[PDB]
Parts: sequence; C-alpha cells; structure tokens
Amino acid sequence: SKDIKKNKNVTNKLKPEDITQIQPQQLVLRLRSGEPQTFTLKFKRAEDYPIDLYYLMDLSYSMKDDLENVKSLGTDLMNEMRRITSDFRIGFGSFVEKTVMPYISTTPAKLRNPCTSEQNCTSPFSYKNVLSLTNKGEVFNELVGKQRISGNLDSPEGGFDAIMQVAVCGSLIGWRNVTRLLVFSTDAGFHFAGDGKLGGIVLPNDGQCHLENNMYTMSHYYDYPSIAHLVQKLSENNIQTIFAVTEEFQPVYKELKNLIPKSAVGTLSANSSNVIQLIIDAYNSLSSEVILENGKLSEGVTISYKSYCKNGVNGTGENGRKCSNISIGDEVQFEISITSNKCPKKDSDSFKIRPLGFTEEVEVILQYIC
Amino acid sequence: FNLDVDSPAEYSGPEGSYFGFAVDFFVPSASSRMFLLVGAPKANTTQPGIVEGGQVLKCDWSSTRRCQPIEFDATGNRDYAKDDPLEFKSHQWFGASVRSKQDKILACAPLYHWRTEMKQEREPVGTCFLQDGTKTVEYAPCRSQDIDADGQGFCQGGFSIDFTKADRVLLGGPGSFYWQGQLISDQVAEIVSKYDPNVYSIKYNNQLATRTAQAIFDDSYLGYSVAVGDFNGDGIDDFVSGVPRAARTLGMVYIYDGKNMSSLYNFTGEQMAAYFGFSVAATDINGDDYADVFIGAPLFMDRGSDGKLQEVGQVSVSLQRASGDFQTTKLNGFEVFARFGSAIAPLGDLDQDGFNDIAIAAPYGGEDKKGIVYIFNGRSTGLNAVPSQILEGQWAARSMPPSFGYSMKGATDIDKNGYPDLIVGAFGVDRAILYRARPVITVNAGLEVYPSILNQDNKTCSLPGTALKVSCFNVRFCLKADGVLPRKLNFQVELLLDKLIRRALFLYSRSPSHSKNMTISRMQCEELIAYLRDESEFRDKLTPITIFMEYRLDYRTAADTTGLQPILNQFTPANISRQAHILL
Ligand SMILES: *[C@@H]1O[C@H](CO)[C@@H](O[C@@H]2O[C@H](CO)[C@@H](O[C@@H]3O[C@H](CO[C@H]4O[C@H](CO)[C@@H](O)[C@H](O[C@H]5O[C@H](CO)[C@@H](O)[C@H](O)[C@@H]5O)[C@@H]4O)[C@@H](O)[C@H](O[C@H]4O[C@H](CO)[C@@H](O)[C@H](O)[C@@H]4O)[C@@H]3O)[C@H](O)[C@H]2NC(C)=O)[C@H](O)[C@H]1NC(C)=O
Ligand SMILES: *[C@@H]1O[C@H](CO)[C@@H](O[C@@H]2O[C@H](CO)[C@@H](O[C@@H]3O[C@H](CO)[C@@H](O)[C@H](O)[C@@H]3O)[C@H](O)[C@H]2NC(C)=O)[C@H](O)[C@H]1NC(C)=O
Ligand SMILES: O=C(N[C@@H](Cc1ccccc1)C(=O)O)c1ccc(Cl)cc1Cl
Ligand SMILES: *[C@@H]1O[C@H](CO)[C@@H](O)[C@H](O)[C@H]1NC(C)=O
Ligand SMILES: *[C@@H]1O[C@H](CO)[C@@H](O)[C@H](O)[C@H]1NC(C)=O
Ligand SMILES: *[C@@H]1O[C@H](CO)[C@@H](O)[C@H](O)[C@H]1NC(C)=O
Ligand SMILES: *[C@@H]1O[C@H](CO)[C@@H](O)[C@H](O)[C@H]1NC(C)=O
Ligand SMILES: *[C@@H]1O[C@H](CO)[C@@H](O)[C@H](O)[C@H]1NC(C)=O
Ligand SMILES: [Ca+2]
Ligand SMILES: [Ca+2]
Ligand SMILES: [Ca+2]
Ligand SMILES: [Ca+2]
Ligand SMILES: [Ca+2]
Ligand SMILES: [Ca+2]
Repeated sequence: SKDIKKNKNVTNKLKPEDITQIQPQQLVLRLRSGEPQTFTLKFKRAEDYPIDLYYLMDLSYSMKDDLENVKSLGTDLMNEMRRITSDFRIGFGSFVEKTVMPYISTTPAKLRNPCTSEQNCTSPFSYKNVLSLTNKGEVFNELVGKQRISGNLDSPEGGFDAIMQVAVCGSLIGWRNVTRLLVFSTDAGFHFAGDGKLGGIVLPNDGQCHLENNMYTMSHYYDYPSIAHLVQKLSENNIQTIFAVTEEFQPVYKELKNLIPKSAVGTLSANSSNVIQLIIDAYNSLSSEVILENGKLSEGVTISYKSYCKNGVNGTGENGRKCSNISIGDEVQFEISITSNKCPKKDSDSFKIRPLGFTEEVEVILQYIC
Repeated sequence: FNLDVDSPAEYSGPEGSYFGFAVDFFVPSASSRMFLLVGAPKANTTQPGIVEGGQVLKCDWSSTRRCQPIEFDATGNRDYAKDDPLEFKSHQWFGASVRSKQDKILACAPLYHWRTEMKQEREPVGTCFLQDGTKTVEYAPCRSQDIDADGQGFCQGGFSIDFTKADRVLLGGPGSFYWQGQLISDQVAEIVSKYDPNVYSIKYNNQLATRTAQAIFDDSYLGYSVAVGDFNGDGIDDFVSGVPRAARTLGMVYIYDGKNMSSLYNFTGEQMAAYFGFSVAATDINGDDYADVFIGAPLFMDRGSDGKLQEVGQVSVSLQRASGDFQTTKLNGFEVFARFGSAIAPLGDLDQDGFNDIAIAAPYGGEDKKGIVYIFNGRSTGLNAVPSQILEGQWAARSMPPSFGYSMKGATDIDKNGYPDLIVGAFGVDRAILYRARPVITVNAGLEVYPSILNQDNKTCSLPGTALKVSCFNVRFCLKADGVLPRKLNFQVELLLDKLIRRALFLYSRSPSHSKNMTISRMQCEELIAYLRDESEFRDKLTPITIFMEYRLDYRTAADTTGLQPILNQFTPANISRQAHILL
C-alpha cells in the first residue's frame, strides 16, 4: 500500500524561510514482491527567496586589472540583485596558490614581492576570507578596495583549496539556510589532487575548515581537493557554483561544470566588466532547472522518475528527474515509482528525496511485504 | 592468494620521517644477503646545517629486522662564493624515489634546489645519487645552463626513476619547460665515468632527452611516473611515462623509443582531472612476451549504487598486440576516495602458474582508511579482474592516514623459496612490510565406488568379526600432489558413507568413516571394502548412498625452515562424492 503521512501545501508582506516548495514531505510505501508503487511530488518555485553570494576571486598577477574593476561590485551587485530578491547578502574571498616550492618562488626577495620588483604586489597566499557575508555592500566596496594583487610561478592556480574552505567553513563565511551562490573568478586553469606531490604534499585534502584570521593555514600540508571531493562538500553544504572564467578557458571550465552538480559557466570579460550580467544569467540558468536526488537506496529495490514539465513535455529515463525553463512561481510535477524484490532487515528503510540546491526534502519510508 | 599475511616482517623508521614512501629490493651481485631499500624522505640526517635532508635505509631481512641508513652524502651545502650558497638541501626529499638493480642503487631528491651560476636563485632542478659498487656519484641532468622555468629550472629531475635492462637510467622531470615535463636517459657507465665533483653541469655523450615544445604543451607534468618495457619489438626497453595534466587534465601517457627518444604511442584519459598517469607499470600479463601497459587514474569517478558520481579510481589494462595496437579494458576501484590505482607493482608470477601477476593499491581504502592492496593474477586472456587476495593495512591513523600501499615493490624472491615476494610501504606511520609468498600445492583427488549397484543377496566377503558373509563393495580413493617443496606431503583424508542411520559401513571397522594419514611425493591410491547392513536392520532402500571423501591441508609438518606453510591452489575442490545404489 501507499499512505502519505505529511503534506503541507506549497506556499503562495513578510515571509521568513519556512516556505514550502516541495509536497508531500513524508510518506510510507508498503512494497509487495516486485509491485511498483507510484507517488507524485509537486514543486513550486518560491516567488521571493533570499540569496547568499560569496565572491571568490583569483588575485594572481594576471588578475590585476580585474581587481580594480571590483572595488564597487558589492553595491553594484546589491542594487542589481534587488530586482530579484528582498534579502541579499554579499561576501568576498581571494586566492592565489599553495605557498610552497615549486608553485611559488622561495627567494627572500620574491617571497616578499613575487612580481617583477616594479609592481606593488603583496605576498602569495592560499586563501583569504576578506569579508564574510553581509548585507552592507558599503563594507564590501571598502574592503575589496584595500586588497592588493599578488602573483606566483606556474599558470594554473590554487582555487580548489579555497573552494573547499568556503563550502565547509559554514558560519565563518556566514552562510544562511538559503540559496547559496559561490562565484569562482579566474583567468587560468586549476590545480587538483595529485598536483601537491611536486611540493611534497602527499596527504589528501581532509575537507575540514582550517581558517585562522580568515587565512587558510594548511595548504602546505593538505593536497588540493579532487573534483569528486569538491562535489561531495559542495553538495553536502548546498552551494551552487558559478564559474566566471575568461574566454580561453571556457572549454576547461565548461567540462568542469558538467561534473559539478548545480554549477554554471559564464564568460568573463577582460577587466571583469560583465560580472554582474554574468551572475544574473547564471542565477536564471540555475533557478530555471530543478534536479532531484535521492539518498542511498537499498539493494534489490529500484526507483524510476517521470517528469511532467512546462508545455506538457514529458521526460523519461534520467530526463525524468529534472525540469527546465521553470519561471518564478511555476509549478511542476514528478511521479516516482518504487519496485521491490527481496526484503532486507528491520523493514524500516528511510531515504530522502531532495532538490539539488535546497534544504527541503521528502522522507520516503519503505515497508517490505515478506 | 598465496601471500603470507600471518608472519610478515614489519619494519619501522624514525617517527615522522615518512619511512616507507618508496620501496625496492637490494640484490647485490656479490649475491650474499638481500635487503629492503626504503625511503624516508623527511628523515633528519647528520649533515651539517641540513634539516630533513632525508635518507634511504637498508633493512636486514636476515633475522634482526633493524634498518641501517645508507650514507649517500654526509656533507652540507656547497658555497658558490663567500656567504653565497650554491645549493640548498633542507627538505630536499632525498629518498622520495628509490630504485635498485643488482649493486646499483639510485635514489633522488626531487625538491633539491640550487642557486644557478648567473643569479642568486632557488630553483628545484632535483638531484640523484648513484651508488654503484664502490664509487658513489651525483646525477643531476637537470642542473644545467638552461635555467629558470623557461628551461630546466623547476624540472625536479628524479621525481620518478627506473632502470632499463641495458644499464640506462630513465629519469622523469615533471617541471622542465614550464612544467611541460621531460624524460632523460643516460647510460649508467657514463654517469659514473664522467662524474666530476667540481663540475656542476656534467655533459653526457650518450644522453637521451625530450626537447622543448610549443606553449600549448605547457602544464603536462611529463615524467610524473615512469616505467620500462619493449613496445616496438627490438629487445631494447622503451620509455613509458604518465603525463597526467595533458589534454586539459584528461591526462595522457607517452611511450618513447629507447634508442632515439622518439614517440611511439600515446594513451589519453577519458575523464577530466582523474590524474590519468599518476602511476604506470609495464609487464607482460598474458604470457605472450609482449609487455602490457597499466595506467592508474586514482581520481576517476564512476556511477555508484545510486545515480551520484563517486571517486573510486580506475586502472586501464592495455594488452600489446603484435600488430602494434593495444587491446584495452578498464578496472575500477571498490571503495569511495580509496585512490585505487595510486601505485601499481608488477609482482612477477606470485603463484607461478606461468602468467605474471600485479598488485594495485588503494592507499586510503579499508576500515578506518588504513590502506588496502589488491592482488590480480594473469592468464592467457589477460588480467583476471577479480582480485585473488586483499592485503589490509594493520596500523591505525596516528597523526595522518597510514597510506598503506602508497608505494610497493615486487618481482624479487628474497627468501629463495622459488616465489617472488612483495614490499608494501606505509609512510604515514613510518612502516614497511615484507609479505612472504607461500608455495602453491596442486592436489588431484580420485574416488571410485565399484560395483555401484549393490545386490543384497550377493554376499561375497566375510565380515572379519563374525562368520556371517556380507554384501560388499570397493571404495578406492587416489591422491596426487606436486616450487621448492617437501618431498613427503602429509595428507589427512576422511571418508563418510551414506548421505544421512548410516546404512553402509566399512568391513574392518563397522563404522561409516575411515580417516588415513597418507603421504604423497611431488600417483597414490588406496583400496577399501565396505558392506551393506542386513535388510532387516533398516527400511528405506530408496535413498541413494553417497560416498563423501574430504582431503585436508598438510597442517604443521608442511612448513618451511622459516615456518612458511604452503597453500593448496585456489582452484582446489574441498571434497569429492560418489554414489552406490541398492536393487529391488
Ligand atoms: C603523442 O602526443 C605528443 C604530444 O601531443 C605528440 O608530440 C607532438 O608532436 C607534434 C607533431 O609531431 C610536435 O610538433 C612538432 O614540433 C617540431 C619541433 O618544433 C620546435 O622546434 C623547432 C626547431 O627548433 C622550432 O622551429 C619550433 O618553433 C616553430 O613552430 C612554432 C609552432 O609550431 C612556431 O610558433 C615558431 O614560430 C616556429 O615556426 C618548435 O619550437 C616541429 O619541427 C614540427 O613541425 C613539423 O611538422 C609540422 C606539422 O606536424 C609542419 O607544419 C612543419 O613544417 C614541420 O614539418 C611539429 O610542429 C610537438 O612538439 C610534439 N609535442 C610533444 C610534447 O612531444 C606525439 O606526436 C604523439 N604521439 C603519437 C604516436 O601520435
Ligand atoms: C628534524 O629536525 C627538525 C629540527 O632539526 C625538526 O623541526 C622542528 O619540528 C618542531 C615540531 O614540529 C617545530 O616546532 C614548531 O614550531 C612552530 C613555530 O615555528 C610552532 O608553532 C609549533 O607549535 C611547533 O612548536 C620546529 O619549528 C621545527 N624546526 C625546524 C623545522 O627547523 C623536525 O621535526 C625533525 N623531524 C623529524 C622527523 O624528526
Ligand atoms: O606572471 C607571473 N605569474 C602568473 C602565473 C603565470 C606564470 C606563467 C605563465 C602564465 C601565468 C600569475 O601570477 O598569474 C609571474 C611569473 C614569474 C615571476 Cl618571477 C613572477 C610572476 Cl608574477
Ligand atoms: C540549517 O538547517 C539544518 C537542518 O535543516 C540545521 O541543522 C542547521 O542548524 C541550519 N543552519 C542554519 C545556518 O540555518
Ligand atoms: C504528458 O502527459 C500528460 C498526462 O499527464 C498529457 O496530458 C500530455 O499530453 C503529455 N505530453 C506529451 C508531450 O506526451
Ligand atoms: C629512430 O630510430 C628508428 C630506427 O631506425 C628510425 O626508424 C626512426 O626514424 C628514428 N626516429 C628519429 C626521430 O630519429
Ligand atoms: C558380487 O560382489 C563382488 C564384490 O566385488 C563383485 O566382484 C561381483 O562381481 C558381484 N557379483 C555380481 C555383480 O554379479
Ligand atoms: C601423520 O604422520 C606424520 C609422520 O608420518 C606425523 O608427524 C603426524 O603427526 C601424523 N598425523 C596424524 C593425524 O596422524
Ligand atoms: Ca593567474
Ligand atoms: Ca599557479
Ligand atoms: Ca624498443
Ligand atoms: Ca602481453
Ligand atoms: Ca600468476
Ligand atoms: Ca619468496
């Protein structure tokens, strides 16, 4: 049998974060010897959902011109974002590289000023959390204006270390239980797990926060994160990543986006001018698609998805777990069928179904007729 | 399947020294004793002013498992001029790669940086020390006049090393030419001959080296890993090397001819940032004398039991066709984030069935991430994808994950028992373990029951106790057995009559069972007489009579002088059954 247990209707002044965008939220399925039991999930895109955006920027020397064009981004993005949100917060972080040989020069001179002596570059660093999430865009402009460009030796940069920190450092970044945006801005490729071995870093990234005075202090000790490690911690801490990378590295980051769920790629201009419109285009792209995930499923039991998206386009297979072209406030529906076989222990299996990027989840509780 | 995981030799080093980061065997040509070569690249030495120069330890397989460091170099930093150091040995990671062939011992320090001769720099050209028999020379082919990242300044030469069978070193330098990477090969005789302690950039006449290419090839890390093997059929070992950051991090593997360093074949990874080429190995796995290519990608993501991507790692197995091509299949790891494929060690023929074997590690797998090593056997059809043995790491995480399996070396019979053994390093706890290969016994059992249809009135044999004649039949069982092995192998065979109220008994014992301590030399049969009980003693003449034999392990008395007990071949059936029937 199939018996729904919880089903608060979807939402439609002032509203906190207790909005319901998915229904039902808890049901129990009794499963016979291979009998499909099907139920329907309804999703409605909230009209006005708050936004957290953390701006993580490459501050190596090739980004010198960009750093100048971001001195006002906090107020500019905030004003543009008000045409989307009533509750927006902004943050800023910077990264360069692991601060060890061979990725940086280790002469006392170049350790002080890694650039060509003439420039006013500050020392290389792994990750700096300049400004935690705040609604005061005035503070963003002030603090970004005080940041100094840096430099290092090899072309691909160390952003993956900083990405891991931003996702797993939680309250030190300031994340609320809202839609979380991490903007990754760079003009080069990336290092990842395995690259550390050249500098004698042969211990995998441990996926913990290691900030001291808003500085990552463990880049000399933990390797770069892998793609898979970033996937885990980005998903687990519910962060949607926007890759703002220059044209020549569009091929690289577009493939990266295909491996990172709820990620987007936009083309960054020379001195990073279209960053606002790029971000807006990304949010609309991220916000117009919902992707359902289910937790770990028991062995011998199978799950299938069917989508009923807008314009009655019905997708099957892996296309059934996602819908696109979702306007603000629109409703879509998914029917999910579960079919059993044997019957494991306890008879009390409970997995979650969740839309990627959101905290709301549907608890599907299973009972097996033995 | 035959590795002794019961009495392994356990070696440990100075705490924090990363003892076990690299392993190999020491087999001197003065074929006296054999030793384990273990790198401890973060080990403090007695060099004046040198913090953590690192060292390579020689461990005694003898009896006392005490390791003694090999003094390759006791000096501190040379000066180019007054107060102007020429080189910088602190944290140079000496012992990060250790490689041995007969009396030759080649170890390197990939993080060795030097000043250059035209400016005051700190450029990691990397250096190696080559200890032949008596002499001990330095080898730094990347310490040149082509300096800076534009040239060989950040080459880190010696990041990977290996020997060819014609006394060439193959050296890998991942940093040369803006991290294009570079492969360098010099004759061992020329490295020792042209050595001069007052020359900082030595020219070698018979040198093979890859040249600088276009900028699109920057950031490739050619030389991250190396291995040797013939791949165009000329008897000369060719150069295979992982290029893990090439093709926009899809990773590649280059193969270069061992004569003129020309490109032979390329492999290309299928997934972004999987680190295709983190390790490479070359060994003939299907017994056709064409070396086969093993390419590890420990970050490769597959599909889990659900729909989410999961890091499990992947090894590609490429079988060398004589047609020049490769027939390639792919083998995935088993545990998430275990880094299956971080290290690939050809084992030789671990069980000696005529097909070589291989180990593939997942240094962060198993319970509590203590490290796992998988043993895969070869056969005519390629690699048997089901691992025949799982070696588990035994040491809990002290400060760091133990990284059991991060380095490993095989293909050497250190106990001269006829079977090659395996060294596994666990640098995260300053440990290295030697696993002994047990000899493999193949047993051929027989069981005959004739006549098979049993006439209750054909009472031929006399029951030796009473005088009553009985209905009797023969139960004949055979046994045959065949490394360096004990002549007399003691087998314990037990027989059981009837499936269930045992209706059939042995003549000389009136019991359903027998048991016998028989001895085989690497045929042997033994005949018996069993009888039916009287028709009045039992009902049910319809259920058949199953004759169940069961031979058992050679137990204590089969052990070697070292206490190393052999093993029955993994194919061995546990028992054999026969049947007899009664008439109507
Ligand atoms: C496995 O994968 C590897 C890596 O991808 C393959 O190896 C690559 O092969 C290609 C093609 O074989 C190589 O390109 C060749 O490079 C040589 C050497 O050029 C260098 O040296 C020259 C002499 O000193 C120098 O003049 C060159 O500079 C010129 O070129 C650049 C741009 O190319 C230009 O900007 C300059 O202004 C100069 O004009 C350069 O520094 C070069 O001689 C070759 O040119 C020949 O071939 C091309 C077409 O192939 C032809 O147009 C020319 O007329 C000439 O006949 C060619 O450009 C590349 O260097 C290799 N890379 C690596 C890392 O090894 C390998 O092939 C794969 N194996 C297999 C089996 O497929
Ligand atoms: C090899 O010998 C060197 C010294 O000859 C040892 O280095 C020393 O190790 C200690 C312990 O980690 C370091 O102390 C630390 O100092 C920092 C401040 O710099 C402090 O914040 C820490 O809490 C800790 O006290 C010390 O700096 C370091 N000295 C060096 C590197 O010169 C090294 O540990 C030895 N290694 C082995 C494997 O024995
Ligand atoms: O330009 C330099 N660094 C680049 C990285 C790069 C290097 C090489 C090629 C491309 C990009 C950056 O910081 O973005 C650079 C190089 C050498 C020296 Cl000494 C100082 C500097 Cl600041
Ligand atoms: C977010 O929600 C989770 C559970 O839904 C809760 O444990 C956590 O404390 C919340 N954190 C914030 C910052 O809202
Ligand atoms: C999708 O299914 C619905 C039934 O729920 C149907 O009304 C609609 O026409 C279908 N659309 C297509 C394209 O099949
Ligand atoms: C390398 O040697 C082989 C053997 O004769 C030859 O055929 C080939 O052309 C050579 N390649 C180069 C680049 O010299
Ligand atoms: C009776 O039993 C004996 C026992 O071996 C056998 O040799 C003989 O052939 C049997 N007689 C038959 C089958 O007629
Ligand atoms: C088998 O015989 C050997 C010597 O012949 C003896 O050492 C061993 O103890 C015997 N085992 C049994 C079970 O009789
Ligand atoms: Ca850069
Ligand atoms: Ca860099
Ligand atoms: Ca050859
Ligand atoms: Ca082969
Ligand atoms: Ca074998
Ligand atoms: Ca042995």
